Amino acid sequence: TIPHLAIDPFSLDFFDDPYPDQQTLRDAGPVVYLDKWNVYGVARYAEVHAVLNDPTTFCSSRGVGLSDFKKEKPWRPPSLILEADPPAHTRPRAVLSKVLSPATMKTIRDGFAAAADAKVDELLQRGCIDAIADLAEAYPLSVFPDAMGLKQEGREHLLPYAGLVFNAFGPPNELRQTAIERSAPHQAYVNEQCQRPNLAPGGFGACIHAFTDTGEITPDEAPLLVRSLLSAGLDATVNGIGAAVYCLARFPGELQRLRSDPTLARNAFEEAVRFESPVQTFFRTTTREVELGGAVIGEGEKVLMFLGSANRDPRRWSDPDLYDITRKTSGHVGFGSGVHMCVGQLVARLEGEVMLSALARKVAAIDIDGPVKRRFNNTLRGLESLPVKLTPA
Ligand code: HEM
Ligand SMILES: C=Cc1ccc(C(=O)O)cc1
Ligand SMILES: [Cl-]
Repeated sequence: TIPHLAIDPFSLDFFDDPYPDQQTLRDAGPVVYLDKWNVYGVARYAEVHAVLNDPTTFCSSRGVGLSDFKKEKPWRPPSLILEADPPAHTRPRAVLSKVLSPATMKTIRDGFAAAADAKVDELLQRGCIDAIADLAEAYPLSVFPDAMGLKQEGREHLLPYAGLVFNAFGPPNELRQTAIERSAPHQAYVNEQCQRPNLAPGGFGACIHAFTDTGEITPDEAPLLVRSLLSAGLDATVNGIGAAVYCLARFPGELQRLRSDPTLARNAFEEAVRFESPVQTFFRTTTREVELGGAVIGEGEKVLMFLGSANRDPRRWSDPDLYDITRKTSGHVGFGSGVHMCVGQLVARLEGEVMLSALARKVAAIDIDGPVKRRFNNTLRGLESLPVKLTPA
């Protein structure tokens, strides 16, 4: 028997403090039913990991949001990677893997790190800053659009579009419908920048379009793959870096450990991704009747995976609610897991690592010195405003 809960995981009260409700979801049973939206829910690490690693049964091509693409028209053309199952997912996935490859990271790392150091220096000259707008947003905005090969004009559309995308995975609540109402200009800009002539030589987009002659993708698939990078490539890392700075501000002992050994930067970022889980949730749809956690789930059912809860499951993690920069983080699902596991994770980890290295070498203290404001999104967890004072080393 599967327990029925009335918790709305997409309510503003849930977003404000999801951890008690995530414990209630976990402790109710391995599989729950959320009556509010008529979906199954999995909040423990084990069931989330199992669902993510069974794309045949728990598919993505009927949408990874609440909407079932077999029942409703998608709000935009389906992503050729995120909203695709194998085998159609495989070759676009490969192209994106080679575009955001170790070699590409080697080409861009010196500039990403230089830009992170310069940003921390500028903020240190300012002293009191907003760690969201002036850091978590400003740094990825300073490196990622250029690495894409985007022109300067119209970049102010990138964060709104992203927010829209992440709101659109949610249920048809006020956040989602409001997002879609305001979507037209951001959609117009983003779809336009996806065309080959609009992507500067040597950038991620130009490389995607250059990969259109190997038999893995065709030229008509390249704009949508550039669209994938313009959908996920900025906002997720904004909330990851914001998560990390929020953690270092809340856990000064961990900031002191990070200063003492800056080579912990990468893991300090990885732990942040586990601790806050900026991408909180994703859906799957059952392609057949399946037994999961002793519960029978019929065909065509939406299954809501709580990635943040899975990353705080005490069945899997010791002291899951502590931020520990030397934690063995391998296995967390903040980047997903399986065939869809974040293809841009090397970029995200590069940005987070070099930013946290900059803070580790340059900043003595991070003190919250203003009202903290949360940003509400159906899929992303993160702050709207994080006022901090940076004491230089
Ligand atoms: C802290 C930063 C990030 C987090 C937490 C994050 C999270 C995730 C998660 C959980 C998934 C799995 C989706 C699923 O299983 O349905 C995913 C997939 C994906 N992410 Fe990331 N992401 C981040 C950064 C990035 C970046 C920087 C890029 C591109 C430059 C990117 C592009 C993508 C794409 C294209 C997919 C689809 C992968 C696939 O379906 O095979 N993401 N991301
Ligand atoms: C992880 C978020 C995400 C959003 C959009 C896409 C896409 O548009 O393919 C991929 C990942
Ligand atoms: Cl679009």
